[PDB]
Amino acid sequence: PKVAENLKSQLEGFNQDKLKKT
Amino acid sequence: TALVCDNGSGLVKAGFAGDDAPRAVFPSIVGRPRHQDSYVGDEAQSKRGILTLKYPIEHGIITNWDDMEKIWHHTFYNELRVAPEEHPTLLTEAPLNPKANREKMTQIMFETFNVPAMYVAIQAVLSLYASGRTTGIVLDSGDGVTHNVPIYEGYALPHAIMRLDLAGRDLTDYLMKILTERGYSFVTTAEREIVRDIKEKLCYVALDFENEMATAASSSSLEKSYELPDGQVITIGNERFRCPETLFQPSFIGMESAGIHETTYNSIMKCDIDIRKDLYANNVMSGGTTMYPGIADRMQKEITALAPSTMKIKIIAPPERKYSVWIGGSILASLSTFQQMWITKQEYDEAGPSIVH
Ligand SMILES: Nc1ncnc2c1ncn2[C@@H]1O[C@H](COP(=O)(O)OP(=O)(O)OP(=O)(O)O)[C@@H](O)[C@H]1O
Ligand SMILES: C/C1=C/C(=O)O[C@@H]2C[C@@H](CC[C@H](C)/C=C\C=C\CC1)O[C@@](O)([C@@H]1CSC(=O)N1)C2
Ligand SMILES: [Mg+2]
Repeated sequence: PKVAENLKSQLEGFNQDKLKKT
Repeated sequence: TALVCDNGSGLVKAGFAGDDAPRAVFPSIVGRPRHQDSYVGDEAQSKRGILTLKYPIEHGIITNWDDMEKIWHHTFYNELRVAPEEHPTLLTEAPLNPKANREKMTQIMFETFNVPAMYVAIQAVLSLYASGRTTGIVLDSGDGVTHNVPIYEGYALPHAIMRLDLAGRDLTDYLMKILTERGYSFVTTAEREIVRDIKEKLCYVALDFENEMATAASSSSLEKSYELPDGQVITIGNERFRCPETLFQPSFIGMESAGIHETTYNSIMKCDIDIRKDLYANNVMSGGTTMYPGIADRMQKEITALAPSTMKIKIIAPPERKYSVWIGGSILASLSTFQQMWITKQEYDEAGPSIVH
């Protein structure tokens, strides 16, 4: 419940520029 | 580092969580010796003269498990060059995947590859996550299947999922049928690959199909040319947009199914009336078959015609949407809060494959 809430927050706030270039 | 493997009907996308793109993208095919003992992907095609080639995944569902094990083995040891027992592995599955299939994927990962942890996510949900959303409706169209998947607060709503067994390979087959009728020879699977390239390079979705037919009938403005491997140059005009029109008009290949715009609308109308505005305003397109130029504008037009007149409609079609499922999996498996959500091998040893649901 709390886990689901936090996970949603991290997904919605995620910046794809953080991802590593391949 | 966690791995992410998106097993498609046509292509396997695989790589490492936290990367911006899959390091490995290869054909989902396995070949075995026709006379008198396995190859996977491009090598299988190279040696097709001595092998029987099969796709282990049909319309997004795993159907040949022995071959699917060969695909995963190749993914781990040949493509990514990793020892699977060292890496948590996130796998993807199609919407409406039978419970038994999800259990069997779990059993093979833990018992055959000895992964330390795993998780299975629905492909369309990961595409939604890749757009930074946890609510919306995804049109995911790949090589073998097309789904409309409405998702609310992170969960796909299974009763409202729609499925069309029409996707990229059927569009290539249709283009191949049109070009054969015009007098070209495309028959073998190798030759069908030339047709697939024509389709990707030259096809588009018309905003108004009748109008576009009239244009092509009265002018050469829509014609494009393409040099075949034998040196012949083929010119196509209306074939460019008649091919993907089949997504809106499945009767073009003799299917009775409603088109992708109507399945989008019907999906939304299966959902709670109180979430429909969120779905209409968050239509995310995912998969290779959503790459055609024009497809987002056509969807906007068609859904506008079906929806209430004052409804806010938005089609989100990211440039990277050939890999949006995989990128969503890369994001999810990299997040700190997700780390407690992996099914561990210890939990599997206690409880068995049914833990995955
Ligand atoms: N630029 C393009 N235009 C039109 N079609 C495209 C384009 N690029 C790729 N495709 C098509 O997308 C399909 C592969 O897409 P994708 O990798 O999303 O499918 P998949 O995941 O293997 O299949 P599925 O999701 O159906 O199991 C192929 O049919 C290919 O011809
Ligand atoms: C660049 C590329 C794209 C792709 O998506 O290929 C996938 C996988 C491919 C495997 C069968 C072929 C012969 C063998 C080797 C292939 C590699 C081509 C890989 O079968 C597809 O072509 C099918 C058949 S025709 C079509 O529309 N889908 C989709
Ligand atoms: Mg797919």
